Amino acid sequence: ASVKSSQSSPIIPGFGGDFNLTLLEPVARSAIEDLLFDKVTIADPGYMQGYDDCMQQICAQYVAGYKVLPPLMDVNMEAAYTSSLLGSIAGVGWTAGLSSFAAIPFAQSIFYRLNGVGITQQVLSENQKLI
Amino acid sequence: SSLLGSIAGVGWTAGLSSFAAIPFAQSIFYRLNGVGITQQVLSENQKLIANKFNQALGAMQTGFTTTNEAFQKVQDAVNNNAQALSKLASELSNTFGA
Amino acid sequence: AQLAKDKVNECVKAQSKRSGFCGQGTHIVSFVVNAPNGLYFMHVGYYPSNHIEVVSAYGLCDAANPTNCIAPVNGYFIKTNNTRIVDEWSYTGSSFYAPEPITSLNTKYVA
Amino acid sequence: AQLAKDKVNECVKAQSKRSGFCGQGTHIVSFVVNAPNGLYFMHVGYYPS
Amino acid sequence: YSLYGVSGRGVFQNCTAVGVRQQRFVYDAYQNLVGYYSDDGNYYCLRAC
Amino acid sequence: MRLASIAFNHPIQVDQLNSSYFKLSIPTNFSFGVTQEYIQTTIQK
Repeated sequence: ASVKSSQSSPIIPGFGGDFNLTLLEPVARSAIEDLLFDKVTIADPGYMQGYDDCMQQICAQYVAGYKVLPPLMDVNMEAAYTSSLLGSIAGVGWTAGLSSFAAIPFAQSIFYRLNGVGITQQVLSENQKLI
Repeated sequence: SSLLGSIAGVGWTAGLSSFAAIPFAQSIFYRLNGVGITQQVLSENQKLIANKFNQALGAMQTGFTTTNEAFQKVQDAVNNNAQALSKLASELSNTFGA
Repeated sequence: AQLAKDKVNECVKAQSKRSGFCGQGTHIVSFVVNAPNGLYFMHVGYYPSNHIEVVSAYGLCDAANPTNCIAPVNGYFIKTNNTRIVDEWSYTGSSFYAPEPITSLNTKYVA
Repeated sequence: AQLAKDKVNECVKAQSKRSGFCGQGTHIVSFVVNAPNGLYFMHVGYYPS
Repeated sequence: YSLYGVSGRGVFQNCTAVGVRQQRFVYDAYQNLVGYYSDDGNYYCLRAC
Repeated sequence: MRLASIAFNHPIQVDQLNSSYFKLSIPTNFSFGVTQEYIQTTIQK
């Protein structure tokens, strides 16, 4: 609730031209998020397929005993928060106030974010990009 | 209470702390001019805001119990240390041993 | 408690141009009262709630090319080029709402 | 987690004109993805060299 | 005091009026007795030292 | 009883325009004010 609040772009396959963003959802748990969920080794969880799937054979549902509760949010919805957060990266990163804004393309958001503290003004980002 | 006194003048700023005595209304028109970056023509025409500010503080008067944590955090604190002190000391004595 | 000292020196004296900590909205005032065992804050924040999607630029130019945009909030709307931005809308001809940076692409208005 | 809320409201929305926290260099963009149990940041910083 | 099978050290007062009144103590959710009975027949509610 | 609602999220998504202009979601009403959090400072000693 202190993440989202306002206001996405929304998620279109072209974010920034041309900044190849992996953080797009392919469609729901984007690609870099898929990398750091595949490479992390979790033997868990079971939600009406993993209990039975372990019954076909961690034991949060077999000693009982201990028991793991689900994390309040389905993965598609945490993905929805952070995907609207990726939507608000461009316009909210402007700012001029948090949060009552905006819809600006991601490329121009990094030329103003880059104009800001890497204080190279407009003649360098014009000539050239690629960056 | 001296902190509430310094809300208006210290909320100006221009340095903490070597200032000031400015009325509270003008302190919220500069604090409001700042980040809710509505400049002077809106706060001139109009105020009342004042009745919306006072309406906000009015619902801030009425609402403490029970569905308004922070307040349940406060009684989580008083019930925390009162629970630990008295209730843990009631477990410590009467009874523990064999 | 060191956090509370960080909340008094930031959110209570100054404004503090930062998000929550100074909870939920562009923060305006904050008040301190002594609670049991702790402090207690009455952070008075802004809450927008009636959003109207309007159109930018990004600035202006002419035959000669010095620019505008922004002191500090965006745009430069249309009807005709007006500027009450965050939060409400919309101002007059700018005259003090404009730094004058270098020109950019999408020429003459001035994106 | 309150630190993560302080890293989302500072480094992710705004820029944030501050050093690490927004790790190692004059910070430019930062991205958030849900990791196991936590968030995960992809802070895009400058590196002069 | 030193009552029937129970020891203890207390300050009896003529209090009112909570109990069973047929068997003759009253506890408060612990081992302690708060505390009247036994006197004949009144409410001498006890306290800690 | 009457389970299973899925009430998320939903932010008021401004749409991204294409050309030199770009849409923006400025509001109209102030609507201030909240009580906010306790910060605990101590124990009982």
